[PDB]
Amino acid sequence: EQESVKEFLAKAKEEFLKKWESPSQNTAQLDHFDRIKTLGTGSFGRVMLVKHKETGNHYAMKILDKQKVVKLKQIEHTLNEKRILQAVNFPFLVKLEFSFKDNSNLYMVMEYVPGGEMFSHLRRIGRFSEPHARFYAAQIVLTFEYLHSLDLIYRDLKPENLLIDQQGYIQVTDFGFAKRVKGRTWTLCGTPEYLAPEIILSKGYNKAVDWWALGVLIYEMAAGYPPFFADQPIQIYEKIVSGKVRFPSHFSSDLKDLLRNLLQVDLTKRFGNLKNGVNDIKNHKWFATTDWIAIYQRKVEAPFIPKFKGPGDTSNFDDYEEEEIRVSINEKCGKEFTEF
Ligand SMILES: O=C(Nc1cccc2ncccc12)c1cccnc1
Repeated sequence: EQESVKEFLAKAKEEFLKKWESPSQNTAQLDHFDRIKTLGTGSFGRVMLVKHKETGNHYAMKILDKQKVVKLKQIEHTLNEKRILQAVNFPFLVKLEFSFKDNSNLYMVMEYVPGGEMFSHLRRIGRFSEPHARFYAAQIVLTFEYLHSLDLIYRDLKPENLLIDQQGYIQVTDFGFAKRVKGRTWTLCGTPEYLAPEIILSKGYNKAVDWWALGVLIYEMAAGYPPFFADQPIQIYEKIVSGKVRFPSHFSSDLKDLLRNLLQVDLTKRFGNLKNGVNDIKNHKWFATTDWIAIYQRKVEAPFIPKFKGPGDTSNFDDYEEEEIRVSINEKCGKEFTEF
């Protein structure tokens, strides 16, 4: 690897470790913000658009209910998410601006990316051309190069987690499954269509699962549907473990070749997990037109700029029932979340 990349990653790791070892805590509070709109909702949390009452800045505030986090066995995952997010710094990762907790909830206040999920744009257009898919894929390759060099595995790559920013570039959001791992880890997590075989088979797995997921993502971007599609998860898992994938005839030969090497069932043969590491991907013919430095510097013109009216526009997100942010008069689960 060019000494340039080595020295870049060495500095990246130094800076990450300093923040990792001494995490920020308690850097805002709820009544500093006005609530605008619910942008997403799940079994233990929500994402709200909020506005800071003094600066006027908009943020995406992730609110996690401590009691539900405990019930659904997400304690360590939520602590991972916040400790990692406060320590990382890369152009294609959504930035954590503040975090805090109260009697009921955990809060992560992120930059608000108004362009919407890649998922929405992909489903609206059907499929992306290979250059369009390649632009996004290159950002993910660089992001994983960064994360993996810090001993971080992301574990939730899917189109819904990739937001399109005001310049048409990707921002990765949702670090709920991200973890600092030297060696192997074992937790079953991830959306079914994106799970690597070794996750399905309950093995001790490593960063190779992220490279598998990149193969799934690239396939889905270029085809409009994922490679192991079936109606129910068990049928998806059978397809994943089988070692068989069918490519549309419109795929280029270079794309098919890259995908066979990312969607390699044998993790010891999978691109991104060999002796040359990420360079087997970066140097593949499918990426021959990619100027990696120019992508990193955000100097490439993007495939499209999302349509939105301003930093507070929510048009590219969808509509959810608006529920209270209630804060109990009694502290819940204080011990479990001491470090947050
Ligand atoms: O933090 C999250 N998302 C976001 C971060 C930053 C900006 C966003 N803009 C708009 C919408 C969501 C955004 C997230 C979403 C789903 C699950 N876990 C986390």
